[PDB]
Amino acid sequence: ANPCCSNPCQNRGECMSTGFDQYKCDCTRTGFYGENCTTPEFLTRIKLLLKPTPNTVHYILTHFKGVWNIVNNIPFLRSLIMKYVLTSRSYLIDSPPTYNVHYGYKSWEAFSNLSYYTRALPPVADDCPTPMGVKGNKELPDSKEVLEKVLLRREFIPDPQGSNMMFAFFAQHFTHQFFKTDHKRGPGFTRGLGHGVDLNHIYGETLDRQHKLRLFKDGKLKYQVIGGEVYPPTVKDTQVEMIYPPHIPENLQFAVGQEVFGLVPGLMMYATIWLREHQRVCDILKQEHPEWGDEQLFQTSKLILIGETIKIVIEDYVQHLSGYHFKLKFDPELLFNQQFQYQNRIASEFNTLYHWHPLLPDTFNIEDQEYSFKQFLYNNSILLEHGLTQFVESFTRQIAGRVAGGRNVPIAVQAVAKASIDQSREMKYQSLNEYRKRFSLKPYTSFEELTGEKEMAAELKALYSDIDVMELYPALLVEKPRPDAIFGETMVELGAPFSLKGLMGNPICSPQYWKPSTFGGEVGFKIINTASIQSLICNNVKGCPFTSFNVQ
Amino acid sequence: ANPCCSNPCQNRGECMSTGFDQYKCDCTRTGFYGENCTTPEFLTRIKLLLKPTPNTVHYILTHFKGVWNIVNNIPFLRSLIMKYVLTSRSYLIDSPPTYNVHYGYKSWEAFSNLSYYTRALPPVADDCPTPMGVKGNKELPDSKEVLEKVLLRREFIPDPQGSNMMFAFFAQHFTHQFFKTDHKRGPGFTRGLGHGVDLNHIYGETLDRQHKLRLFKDGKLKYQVIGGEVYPPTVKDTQVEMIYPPHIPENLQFAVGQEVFGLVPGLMMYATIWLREHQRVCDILKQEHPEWGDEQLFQTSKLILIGETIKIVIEDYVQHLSGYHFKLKFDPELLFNQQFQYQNRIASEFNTLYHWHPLLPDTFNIEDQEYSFKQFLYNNSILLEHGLTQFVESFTRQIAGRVAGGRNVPIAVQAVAKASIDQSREMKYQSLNEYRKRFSLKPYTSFEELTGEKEMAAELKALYSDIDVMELYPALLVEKPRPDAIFGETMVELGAPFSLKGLMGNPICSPQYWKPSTFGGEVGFKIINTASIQSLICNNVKGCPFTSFNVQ
Ligand code: HEM
Ligand code: HEM
Ligand SMILES: NS(=O)(=O)c1ccc(-n2nc(C(F)(F)F)cc2-c2ccc(Br)cc2)cc1
Ligand SMILES: NS(=O)(=O)c1ccc(-n2nc(C(F)(F)F)cc2-c2ccc(Br)cc2)cc1
Ligand SMILES: *[C@@H]1O[C@H](CO)[C@@H](O)[C@H](O)[C@H]1NC(C)=O
Ligand SMILES: *[C@@H]1O[C@H](CO)[C@@H](O)[C@H](O)[C@H]1NC(C)=O
Ligand SMILES: *[C@@H]1O[C@H](CO)[C@@H](O)[C@H](O)[C@H]1NC(C)=O
Ligand SMILES: *[C@@H]1O[C@H](CO)[C@@H](O)[C@H](O)[C@H]1NC(C)=O
Ligand SMILES: *[C@@H]1O[C@H](CO)[C@@H](O)[C@H](O)[C@H]1NC(C)=O
Ligand SMILES: *[C@@H]1O[C@H](CO)[C@@H](O)[C@H](O)[C@H]1NC(C)=O
Repeated sequence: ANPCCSNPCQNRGECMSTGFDQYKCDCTRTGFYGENCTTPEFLTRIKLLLKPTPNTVHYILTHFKGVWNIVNNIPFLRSLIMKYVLTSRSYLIDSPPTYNVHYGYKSWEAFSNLSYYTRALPPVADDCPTPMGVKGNKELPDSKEVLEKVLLRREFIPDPQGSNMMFAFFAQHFTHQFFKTDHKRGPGFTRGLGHGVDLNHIYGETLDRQHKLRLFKDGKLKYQVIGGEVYPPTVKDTQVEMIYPPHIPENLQFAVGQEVFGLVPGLMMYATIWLREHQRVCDILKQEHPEWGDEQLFQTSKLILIGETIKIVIEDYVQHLSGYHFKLKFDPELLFNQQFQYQNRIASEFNTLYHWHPLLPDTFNIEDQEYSFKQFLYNNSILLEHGLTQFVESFTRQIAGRVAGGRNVPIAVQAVAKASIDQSREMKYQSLNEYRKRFSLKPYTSFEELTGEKEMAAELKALYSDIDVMELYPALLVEKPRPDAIFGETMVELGAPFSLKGLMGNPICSPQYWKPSTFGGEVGFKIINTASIQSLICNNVKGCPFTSFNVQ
Repeated sequence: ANPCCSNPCQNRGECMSTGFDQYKCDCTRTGFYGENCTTPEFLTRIKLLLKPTPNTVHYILTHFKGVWNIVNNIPFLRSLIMKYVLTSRSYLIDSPPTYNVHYGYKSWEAFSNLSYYTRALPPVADDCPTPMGVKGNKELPDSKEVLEKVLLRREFIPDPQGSNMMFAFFAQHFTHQFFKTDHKRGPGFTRGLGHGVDLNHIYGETLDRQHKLRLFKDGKLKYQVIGGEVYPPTVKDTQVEMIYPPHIPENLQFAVGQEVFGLVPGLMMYATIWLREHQRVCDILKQEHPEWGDEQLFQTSKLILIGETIKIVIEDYVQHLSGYHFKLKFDPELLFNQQFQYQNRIASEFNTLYHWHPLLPDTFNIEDQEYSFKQFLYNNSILLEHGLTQFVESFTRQIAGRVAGGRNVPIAVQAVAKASIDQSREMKYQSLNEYRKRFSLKPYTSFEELTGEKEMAAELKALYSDIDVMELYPALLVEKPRPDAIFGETMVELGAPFSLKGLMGNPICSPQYWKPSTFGGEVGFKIINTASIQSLICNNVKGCPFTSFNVQ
């Protein structure tokens, strides 16, 4: 019934049910007017008729090495550039957050209840004619008819950017502090209440849990020595609850912080990395402040690490996943003179679209041995046996799958990829084009437009019929990759904005926190600003292995 | 021991313990440098040597009626002015919030734990030589040697601004959504987790409770008809827990929302006001959207009411409490082009300094009768008997005490006034001057400077000895009143900044929410912007009595 079913209002205008059969578009603060918020004000016209495509943008940004070389040299230019990528990229986020799974209208419950995931686009009214609003059939294609037909891998497709397993597992561990779906409540419900890079994954989801992992000495995190290496405390020792198969030796049962992380040795490898990083900081802090107490050292360290994390995640991770030329820069002071909300609330889309299982290899090959999913998952001795350095090295040299090519999901994790499809449907998501429009992209004219090939296109077209009924999730993995990109424009466009407001819109990035001392000193401050995944490992791993987020 | 005990760093520079015996000042982002952040950069000099005193500011603002008249006529001027009062006033707030009772250093716990009250000035290190850091004696004056000597009232002193009982009880009910100290945890701990004007006081502190008050019909709040007037549901009826003396008839036991509000008939009078306002909106919304459901009408209503509340609290409450000439204006779009954080976290100072018991009369005189505290407190039949209109009228005509004159605290509420003193001491607060400096005010040279008279000055001087050991709280009520002001500069300066970021720094005030429709329509939006305490009553109270926040 709901007259706004049909998503009438374009250009961002909010739609409203003015009488069962009627609706009105709140074109307020859009650049357009007229019943559907579509006809522009001259200024708009001028902007529009002078705006370059994310691709025409991407081209420049990925070409002209030498020039970008010159820019990367000129500091008073790199910053100008960085400042801009930052500023514009995030105008697309509604922070303060609007909407969630149960609120299609602004609502204070949608604003207060931190247990939800914000949502870039309001769900589809439960009283609509079709699940995509008005277009489509009484039902949508079947999940497996998309999962198998268009999503499951045949031959392992390698990423054309050389994303290794170091990167792959990092993107998993990292995003896993904010992504934490509270399934007991349902999809759309999170447990990463601190909506953002709160390093909760290392430090326990609470205070109570955070305490059960702390040594309460020199600001240190509890650890344990196995043969000669520091490994996380045991659930048996520090009663911090974990998730482990009812047979794991109880000596495997590592503690780490984020309760799921024990289900994959890659994760557990990274926690052991950071666990060690904390202490390492703690000591530095401890000899810069011989008079600090445990609680201070601890509280200052978590700040520093977070500081480091935002650096690596921009200077290395985004830098790699971008494949630019221009050198991205983690510099909070760049946003200081601009309007910015040092506030964030993670959406469900960001979660969904971040399901990068296509990154996953068919064998977890730790040099001089390859393991099956069945063997790698929930394994104690794998990590303990091989060693950290022999993980760092294996992973530096191991191509991970390309993401948005088509049909590259590990037949194992096909179940997950399944859920994703039929779960995002449960959460009543919107059509792939409404999202494209929403993120200032132009909707696709054909499944063929979406894919850049004919085979799948026709397979999907067969199923979905209308392009305007294609889903955000599938369309993302079976999307035409920009050049030798790991994924296409649609992925890259919805996610860039979301991934920067969670990094930058973080208290430490605030002008009130961004100063030495907040980090114990000038010292601590100059740890954040010298961070790199390269150092993270050379500082914490038995050798000082070379590493990267690229396959050498 | 802590080298930062003596609060060395001036001009905002954060102080840090660099070695037991040493410290450094983080003059970063201040206008000053040099060991203590005190010597200015030329630009600073220029600003300073060109900035007008809050008094030299106040004078203009309270004088020249005719000019201000001209201004209040010119809309393209009033706004310019309003925009300014807004912008500058709040540069003084650390949002994102830094500090709380347990954190003298930035800390992530201080940032995360929403159960705390932020704190404009960090507490005094528990290892200091004197409770005020380094100045003063092993102890401070006694509470009663201040409570009695300088704070308890003798003759009722009337406010020179004509603040009536309508205003008095409004300032109580209103601030009582944000102020809600969780004493079980201790002072410094709140229960108004939605740090701000979340109208939780009308709607229950939760979701669970909010449900136990709603009708789940037409978006309406539950009510009950007693003789002919709508009065809140009964605890017995709506199991919403309340706080009532173990003898109250169980028919008194009104529900309303904020659990304490039953302990004073004035509070209960105002809740009954709003309860009725909700419904009144709900019906308007209900015949604007004949197709809305209860949950939508309810969710849209709370937003409109909040909208109204911010209007009244600026346009009437602040407007009256200011005694300006220039017509303040609630216009969220004024901050749209300025850097602003639509985010807030209520401090403990704001709470403490807002203890305006001096406002309280010795008799709650509802025309043709006068009640004792003993009688007015927790009374059923008072309100039910007299009626709302006969409360509105009594209160419009009833002068309330002056606040910051000296010695005007009701001997009843002396206990509260006591707590305040020795509680803010518990929370380890700082000297009256550190705060004055903190809020860009010049510290006092004598108790005499503080008071503007000689009697009390010497009585306090006797006690405190050093002016620099005078406390924020007492010095606030025993402070020299600006002209015919209800309180002086110190109160007005710490609070103005705090009271605006809680109003403006609210999601609905955001450019993402500030549009029609968010409020159900242009209609709902045009309720917020036509709001007034005058209307609030004429729309909800049996007559349509004239009212104000001034004694006629
Ligand atoms: C050993 C490899 C991995 C396994 C076995 C695995 C398994 C799973 C499973 C069981 C789910 C839940 C199913 C659902 O979403 O409905 C899931 C969710 C997810 N996975 Fe993985 N995953 C792995 C690696 C990764 C990596 C490398 C990334 C990150 C780049 C990733 C990102 C996600 C995301 C974002 C979700 C949603 C998390 C949430 O709901 O909060 N996964 N994965
Ligand atoms: C009938 C008049 C009133 C009575 C009997 C009363 C009584 C009290 C009592 C019992 C307390 C708790 C003691 C403590 O703080 O440790 C208190 C706290 C407080 N009162 Fe009042 N009060 C009255 C009016 C007011 C008014 C008019 C204001 C506001 C302008 C005010 C503001 C406060 C504040 C801010 C607190 C702290 C609330 C909290 O802890 O969250 N009071 N009052
Ligand atoms: N064409 S590509 O696939 O190689 C590609 C191109 C650019 C980016 N990139 N650049 C930016 C920046 F410019 F804003 F920094 C943000 C992201 C980004 C990061 C994480 C997510 Br999730 C989504 C986007 C990523 C991939
Ligand atoms: N000299 S005075 O006592 O009469 C006096 C003068 C001005 C104000 N006033 N003006 C403003 C505004 F200008 F920003 F609107 C805010 C406050 C304000 C409101 C609440 C608290 Br709590 C503290 C300050 C209040 C009293
Ligand atoms: C909005 O879309 C509807 C489709 O039914 C159309 O009738 C209406 O005229 C459109 N308005 C504008 C401004 O595009
Ligand atoms: C959030 O909302 C859901 C649904 O109303 C509810 O079950 C849950 O209790 C809420 N969470 C909080 C913290 O109020
Ligand atoms: C776990 O690792 C051990 C030794 O590293 C291996 O024998 C075993 O097969 C692995 N677990 C599974 C389930 O394959
Ligand atoms: C800075 O202030 C502190 C206050 O404790 C004092 O010890 C120090 O001598 C001052 N230094 C200067 C240069 O004013
Ligand atoms: C806030 O801190 C206090 C003291 O550490 C603790 O009792 C309480 O659980 C904390 N609140 C939350 C929500 O963590
Ligand atoms: C409550 O009010 C009634 C009637 O207004 C009055 O007679 C009675 O004394 C009051 N209660 C107390 C405890 O004084």
